[PDB]
Amino acid sequence: WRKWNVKVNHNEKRYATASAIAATAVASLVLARGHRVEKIPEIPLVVSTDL
Amino acid sequence: GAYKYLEELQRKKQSDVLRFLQRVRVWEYRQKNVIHRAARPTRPDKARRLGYKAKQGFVIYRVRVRRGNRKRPVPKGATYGKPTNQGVNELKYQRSLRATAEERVGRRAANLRVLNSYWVNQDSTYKYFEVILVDPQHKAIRRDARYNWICDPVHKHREARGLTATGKKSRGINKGHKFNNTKAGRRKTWKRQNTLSLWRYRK
Amino acid sequence: TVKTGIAIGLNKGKKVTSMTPAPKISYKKGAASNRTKFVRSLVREIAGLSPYERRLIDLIRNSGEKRARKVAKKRLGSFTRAKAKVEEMNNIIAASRRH
Amino acid sequence: PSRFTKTRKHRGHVSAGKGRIGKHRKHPGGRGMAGGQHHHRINMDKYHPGYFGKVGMRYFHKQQAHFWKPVLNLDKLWTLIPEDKRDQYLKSASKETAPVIDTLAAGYGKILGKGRIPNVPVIVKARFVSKLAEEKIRAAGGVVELIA
Amino acid sequence: AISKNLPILKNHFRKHWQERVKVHFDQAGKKVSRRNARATRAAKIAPRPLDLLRPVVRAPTVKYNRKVRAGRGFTLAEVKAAGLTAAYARTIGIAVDHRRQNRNQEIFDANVQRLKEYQSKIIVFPRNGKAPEAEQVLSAAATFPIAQPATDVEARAVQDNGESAFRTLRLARSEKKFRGIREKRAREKAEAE
RNA sequence: UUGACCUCAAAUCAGGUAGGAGUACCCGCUGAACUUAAGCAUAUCAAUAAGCGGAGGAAAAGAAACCAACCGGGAUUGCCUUAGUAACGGCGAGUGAAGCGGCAAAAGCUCAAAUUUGAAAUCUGGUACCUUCGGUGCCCGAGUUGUAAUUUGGAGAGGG
RNA sequence: GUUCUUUGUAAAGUGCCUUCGAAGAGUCGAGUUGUUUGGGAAUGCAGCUCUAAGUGGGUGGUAAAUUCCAUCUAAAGCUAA
RNA sequence: UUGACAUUGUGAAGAGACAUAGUUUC
Ligand SMILES: [Mg+2]
Ligand SMILES: [Mg+2]
Ligand SMILES: [Mg+2]
Ligand SMILES: [Mg+2]
Ligand SMILES: [Mg+2]
Ligand SMILES: [Mg+2]
Ligand SMILES: [Mg+2]
Ligand SMILES: [Mg+2]
Ligand SMILES: [Mg+2]
Ligand SMILES: [Mg+2]
Ligand SMILES: [Mg+2]
Ligand SMILES: [Mg+2]
Ligand SMILES: [Mg+2]
Ligand SMILES: [Mg+2]
Ligand SMILES: [Mg+2]
Ligand SMILES: [Mg+2]
Ligand SMILES: [Mg+2]
Ligand SMILES: [Mg+2]
Ligand SMILES: [Mg+2]
Ligand SMILES: [Mg+2]
Ligand SMILES: [Mg+2]
Ligand SMILES: [Mg+2]
Ligand SMILES: [Mg+2]
Ligand SMILES: [Mg+2]
Ligand SMILES: [Mg+2]
Ligand SMILES: [Mg+2]
Ligand SMILES: [Mg+2]
Ligand SMILES: [Mg+2]
Ligand SMILES: [Mg+2]
Ligand SMILES: [Mg+2]
Ligand SMILES: [Mg+2]
Ligand SMILES: [Mg+2]
Ligand SMILES: [Mg+2]
Ligand SMILES: [Mg+2]
Ligand SMILES: [Mg+2]
Ligand SMILES: [Mg+2]
Ligand SMILES: [Mg+2]
Ligand SMILES: [Mg+2]
Ligand SMILES: [Mg+2]
Ligand SMILES: [Mg+2]
Ligand SMILES: [Mg+2]
Ligand SMILES: [Mg+2]
Ligand SMILES: [Mg+2]
Ligand SMILES: [Mg+2]
Ligand SMILES: [Mg+2]
Ligand SMILES: [Mg+2]
Ligand SMILES: [Mg+2]
Ligand SMILES: [Mg+2]
Ligand SMILES: [Mg+2]
Repeated sequence: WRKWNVKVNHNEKRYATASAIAATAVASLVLARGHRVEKIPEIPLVVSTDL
Repeated sequence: GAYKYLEELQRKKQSDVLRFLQRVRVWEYRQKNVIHRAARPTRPDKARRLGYKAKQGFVIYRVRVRRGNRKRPVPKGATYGKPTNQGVNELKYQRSLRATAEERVGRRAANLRVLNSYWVNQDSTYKYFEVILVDPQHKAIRRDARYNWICDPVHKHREARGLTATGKKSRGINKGHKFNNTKAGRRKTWKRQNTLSLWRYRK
Repeated sequence: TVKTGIAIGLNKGKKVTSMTPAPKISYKKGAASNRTKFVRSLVREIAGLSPYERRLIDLIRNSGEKRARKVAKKRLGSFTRAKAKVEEMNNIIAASRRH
Repeated sequence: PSRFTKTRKHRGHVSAGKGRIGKHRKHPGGRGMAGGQHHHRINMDKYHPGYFGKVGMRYFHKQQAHFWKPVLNLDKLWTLIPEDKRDQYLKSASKETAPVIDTLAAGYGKILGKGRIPNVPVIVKARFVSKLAEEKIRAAGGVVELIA
Repeated sequence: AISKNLPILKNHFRKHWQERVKVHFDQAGKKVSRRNARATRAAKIAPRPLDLLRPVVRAPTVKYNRKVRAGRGFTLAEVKAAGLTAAYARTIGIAVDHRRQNRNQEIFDANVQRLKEYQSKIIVFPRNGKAPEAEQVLSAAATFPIAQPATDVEARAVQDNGESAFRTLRLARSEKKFRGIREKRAREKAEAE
């Protein structure tokens, strides 16, 4: 009966995911993170819907 | 019908005609065995409003149990414990003498189901009862959409679990504010009330 | 009733266009019946009175109707039934030994 | 997390920061609220004046609900009109057409009078009112309509 | 065991409470199961929806009677009104309740119209068993919401008759309080010979 | 002398049933003390442990002798809440529920008490045959000290 | 989804009119003892004594008398989730 | 152990009251 899960405020859950999305642009960040993107045209990388 | 008369007549227990009957009948019973088969109801109107029916498969037993308090067993009254617990002698027992009645016939007749039971008489020493029983292997019963519920195994020894009406009585099974403790069934409801309930995301 | 339409006071509460429902028979569990009247009247003159009922009408005959109640309230449950019981005895006496 | 906890730091010292002389023992004060009126009375008078004995009347089978009656001050009131609909009424404040506010419907029980509502007329439907509440409302040329 | 300026606590942990700790680890599990059950039922239950038609009903007590809320079943009066008998109504996915009573006409009408809507908006396939298969809508309740009745207009003229609200309450309170006394004054004043 | 009935017996009589086990969970009985109160007896631990009887895949509960006091609700069970609250309590230590509201699931009914009285209309068994979880024919038997149909309070019955 | 026997001079639902309308007792209830409960002039359960009525009866969380009001229909029974 | 109530019924004499008819109590 140890506490295993944790409750985060829904709003602040969103601040973080929003935050996290914004960083997938910022290419320094992406590079920093592992991720081999010196080759890639531009960031955000948007590919066709045909995918 | 005659049962209506019977019913009303049986409510005049201090009436001359009844105290006569009562006096004879209660001596007769006391001569027989403490548990004995009854040829028929001595109260055909009570029996029948209680589920009885005069087809094969329906059985009546007459049993007498001792009256008074439950003398707490224990050697020489010694209680070994706190003083609130030292009582021995004004101690009273939670089921009814009617329950004991059912339970002894029910034992005596394991192949029957106890259906219900009514009071018939008493003196200073015994209360006497007629217990109405059903044979659930009797096809007269097993057929018969109305009584064949009693044929299921959930109804094994109902009297031993307080599922007959007396049992339901002392178990305190009734709706209302007066029955909060004991109603979905006191031990089970107590447990509920002393169960801790922790959620994954703690409330 | 009619409610006043305000939140305190005598006929407190919201005005609603009212209805009054068809009546329940279960609301009539007490009622006599000519069958039950008859049977009961018959059983009575079969079985007669009982010890406390005999003492009761003596007490009425020989000591009034207030001391009759006082005893009958100890005998039976309570004052209301005792009320009702003296009454019944009163009308055994009238009916019988009088008219 | 155990990681940031002071016992990790106390490892290596004899007494776990509970003292050589006075130790850490099972229950020196006794357990619980014990000694309330004796060796723990200094802490209970101060910090908890009023703890022992009784005051008013018992109430068997009190049903909170019976007494349900939230308060709303004139302080707000105008909040119970939706934002856009609101400015509509503040300007063009008049009899003949003044906003109805069902404060019951908004889940309030009594209107109290905390302070200053503009001179717009309102029609105010409530279960109860502060004598001032009603007064102030009237001074803006609105009224109060008692409901249930 | 008393110290500092702390609140007095009340943690009832003096029984063998660790024997009755229910951790809902099975939360996710039960939801899943709960969900499957519903998918079985809807499947089994043919085209019928997963619930029954419930009535509007004004809630009880002083605290909730501003709101209105689904009842249990429709009342023998409402069913009759709506042009069907109880037995049948029960087989058509309408809930009926021999307990509930009608005293408020607004609600009574409400419900009778609730039933009229339903009947028109359902379709009862013949007994024959010929089964013109035709599409399960799952919630009676979704399809026939229960809204709160509109109790006034938005804006309206100010009518101030003069007597204040506050005072009418004090006066009302009063009249009730001394109701008994004044009756005893009037009783006794009769026994003036 | 013969034949019934009532009640009570016997049989290696025809067919069946109960025991014991398991017992996490379920329905009852019975029933502690350690402990806490900084001592202790009421209290507490606890309507707990140990003892006893009884079931099932769940058990129990259940279609109101309910809740309310409202504009009233509407079988039972459970969850979130009500609430560490009303209340109990050497009013000490401690204890401690319910109604409303939201949700999960939903489902409703059976007798007794009634003259079929122009027809016991009901049923166990044996037997033979069959299309065998059963059916029909026939015969013992049950049963009027009442077995069917009809009625269950929401109603409902008889006459028109 | 098909196929065969039509269960029938059988069974059921509904409107009006008239007369009825049977409803559980050593129980309800009461006193007392004991236990139990948050339940407090007594929450349930049990023992012994008393023991009902039928426009009655039970409940309405402060005992009692009086007068009303509200609300159910006990002392028998089945039932999935 | 002692009292009351219940198990508890039937006659006869004697006391006890509506206040010197017999229901009732010893
Ligand atoms: Mg027999
Ligand atoms: Mg002991
Ligand atoms: Mg004790
Ligand atoms: Mg004897
Ligand atoms: Mg409790
Ligand atoms: Mg936390
Ligand atoms: Mg920590
Ligand atoms: Mg760590
Ligand atoms: Mg570290
Ligand atoms: Mg350090
Ligand atoms: Mg250091
Ligand atoms: Mg170190
Ligand atoms: Mg150091
Ligand atoms: Mg330290
Ligand atoms: Mg040390
Ligand atoms: Mg020292
Ligand atoms: Mg305190
Ligand atoms: Mg404010
Ligand atoms: Mg706890
Ligand atoms: Mg688990
Ligand atoms: Mg559903
Ligand atoms: Mg078909
Ligand atoms: Mg044999
Ligand atoms: Mg066994
Ligand atoms: Mg114990
Ligand atoms: Mg321990
Ligand atoms: Mg402890
Ligand atoms: Mg101690
Ligand atoms: Mg100590
Ligand atoms: Mg000690
Ligand atoms: Mg205790
Ligand atoms: Mg045990
Ligand atoms: Mg099994
Ligand atoms: Mg099953
Ligand atoms: Mg299940
Ligand atoms: Mg069951
Ligand atoms: Mg049951
Ligand atoms: Mg009913
Ligand atoms: Mg309910
Ligand atoms: Mg405290
Ligand atoms: Mg306790
Ligand atoms: Mg709810
Ligand atoms: Mg069913
Ligand atoms: Mg009944
Ligand atoms: Mg006990
Ligand atoms: Mg008690
Ligand atoms: Mg009273
Ligand atoms: Mg109602
Ligand atoms: Mg039955």
